[PDB]
Amino acid sequence: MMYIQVLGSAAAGGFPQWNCNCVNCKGYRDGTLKATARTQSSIALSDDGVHWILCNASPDIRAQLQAFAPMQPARALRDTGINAIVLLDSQIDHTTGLLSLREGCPHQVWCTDMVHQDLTTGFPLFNMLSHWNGGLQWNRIELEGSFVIDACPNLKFTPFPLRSAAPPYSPHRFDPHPGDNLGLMVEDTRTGGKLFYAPGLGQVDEKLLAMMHGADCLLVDGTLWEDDEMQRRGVGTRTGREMGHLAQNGPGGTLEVLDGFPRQRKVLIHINNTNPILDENSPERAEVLRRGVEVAFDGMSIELLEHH
Amino acid sequence: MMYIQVLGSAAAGGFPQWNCNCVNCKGYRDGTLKATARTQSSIALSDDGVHWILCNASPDIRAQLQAFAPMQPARALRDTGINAIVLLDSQIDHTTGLLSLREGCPHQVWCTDMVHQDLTTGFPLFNMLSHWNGGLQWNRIELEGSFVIDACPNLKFTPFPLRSAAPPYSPHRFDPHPGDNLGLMVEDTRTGGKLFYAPGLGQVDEKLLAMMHGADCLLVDGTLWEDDEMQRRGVGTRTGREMGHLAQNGPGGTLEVLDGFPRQRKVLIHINNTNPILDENSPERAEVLRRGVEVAFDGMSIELLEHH
Ligand SMILES: N[C@H](CSc1cc(C[C@H](N)C(=O)O)cc(O)c1O)C(=O)O
Ligand SMILES: N[C@H](CSc1cc(C[C@H](N)C(=O)O)cc(O)c1O)C(=O)O
Ligand SMILES: [Cl-]
Ligand SMILES: [Cl-]
Ligand SMILES: [Zn+2]
Ligand SMILES: [Zn+2]
Ligand SMILES: [Zn+2]
Ligand SMILES: [Zn+2]
Repeated sequence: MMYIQVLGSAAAGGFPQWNCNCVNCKGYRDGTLKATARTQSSIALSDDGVHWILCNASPDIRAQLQAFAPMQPARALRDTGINAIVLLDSQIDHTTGLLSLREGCPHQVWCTDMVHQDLTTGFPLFNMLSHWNGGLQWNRIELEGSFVIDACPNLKFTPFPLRSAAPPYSPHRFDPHPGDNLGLMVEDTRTGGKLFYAPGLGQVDEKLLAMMHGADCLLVDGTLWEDDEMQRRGVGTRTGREMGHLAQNGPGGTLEVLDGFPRQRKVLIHINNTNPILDENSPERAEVLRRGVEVAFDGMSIELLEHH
Repeated sequence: MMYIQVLGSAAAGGFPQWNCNCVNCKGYRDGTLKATARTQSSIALSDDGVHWILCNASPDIRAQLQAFAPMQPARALRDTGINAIVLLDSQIDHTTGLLSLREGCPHQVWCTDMVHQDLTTGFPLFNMLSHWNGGLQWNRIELEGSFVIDACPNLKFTPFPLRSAAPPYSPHRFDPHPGDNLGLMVEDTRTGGKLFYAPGLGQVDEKLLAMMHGADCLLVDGTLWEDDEMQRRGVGTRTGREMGHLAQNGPGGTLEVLDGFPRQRKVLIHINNTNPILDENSPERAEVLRRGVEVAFDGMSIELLEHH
């Protein structure tokens, strides 16, 4: 049994976003719209329900840990359910949670060489935190093969590179390298059950679709409904392809890509505050449900039972 | 009229703290104890109720902004009630909130030279954030005299140095300099009303007590009830004087110091998860109330009306 807990399902500045009065965010604050609050994206994995591996540490990590009881097993005066942390990139959105875990160092942190480089220079989390009882102990993620974290010995991680787009603070932001962005294949080796996790997904080649058909659950990038959704909402000009996020709709969007996967469970995660699929009455939400695609929400539990 | 809004009243890792099962934190989670959740310490100041100055940007800033309606005035598609940020030190606990405000740059940030130095080297917030549309625009806090932030032209800030203890990541952590830690005197120049704000207070000389008697409201360090409260709770060994926090109780504690101030409104803020004053039934809470001292809580509004 593989447990997947959605601690956060939003992109970005969460939902609602602190400085945003778009139709979704103002509608949620006004109470005029049927949608649920969401913290920034992060999931937790386990093979036994007691030892958990965090994927990305969002700035909302304090409220996310508190909302999920297994994160506090209460086995000592100081304790946590977090046994390791995996990072998929070095973005601020996906890493600042680590600053809120220093009362509990050391932590095993798994990340590639590129991300480790960002996190010792432009955003030197590893350097800052080594001053708290050992800080973060780096475990390198190699760009080929697999790894296993002792705390969950039945989970086999197989990362796959995505389109390198290093963060704006990165010393190598103009010089993208493989290792900047990862998606994760996760296998319960007791059952063959396979999770495909890609919350940041900019494009889909055919090596990727081959991975995805060997998987039972697809937990994928859903930040934007339209590639120019920021412009459509009046909140900015950056495009989906500029951010490395493939929109749901249109030619080559994730919904059309996902029509090739009727076997798999399909879940959209990492959803931006502008996306109409957050409006539970939107026609965009209704179409997503027609296509057999779920919309992740804070608190969602996904149990991976067996292989199809 | 000076408005003081308590966005967060806790020290530390908030209350409850993510990894703590002390009597307070487990008691709150178990539902066995009468206490209210608290985010990490931060207040917001205003002279008109519309333009707000943030004092310290805690890691909980997203939930704190959302909980206080004037932080979203909804005057445009992107908007915020934050018009400036003042930092009293460079600690991670009091600054990581800035990483969650990058969708809204530029921000005017006021801080001393020492803190600016920390925030461009050991924890380079200013460098990281300058990649988001101008980032943080530094306004130096001088170690003498006063300053005024245009957005609240009737608030006069007069900082006073406290015992220099630079943070553990600081390149100068073993070499403390004046400018590392500030307390704030805040004056409504229309009325003479004066707030004395010192959430981190390690000792009390007589220059300080002279400041405090010219003030109407004392909003002061309340993190620890006893100097060795960590040891008494089983959660660690660092002492109150090691952290630069003067306990409430005992010879020279803040309660004995505050007996000399019966005129002033007195509020304890920045309270650690271990402190029994969070237990609303504790005898420590009852004594605090007897002495005419209030316990700050998330959401507390303090209106400074006039000068005594
Ligand atoms: N610091 C950058 C931020 S880019 C980014 C932007 C958005 C859109 C944003 N929420 C909005 O509505 O104004 C959503 C995201 O998920 C992002 O990641 C990085 O991530 O490198
Ligand atoms: N990163 C350091 C952290 S020291 C600090 C420690 C505590 C005690 C802590 N909460 C606990 O119960 O385990 C409370 C605080 O308010 C602190 O500031 C800094 O602040 O320089
Ligand atoms: Cl980033
Ligand atoms: Cl610190
Ligand atoms: Zn994100
Ligand atoms: Zn919005
Ligand atoms: Zn603090
Ligand atoms: Zn506690």
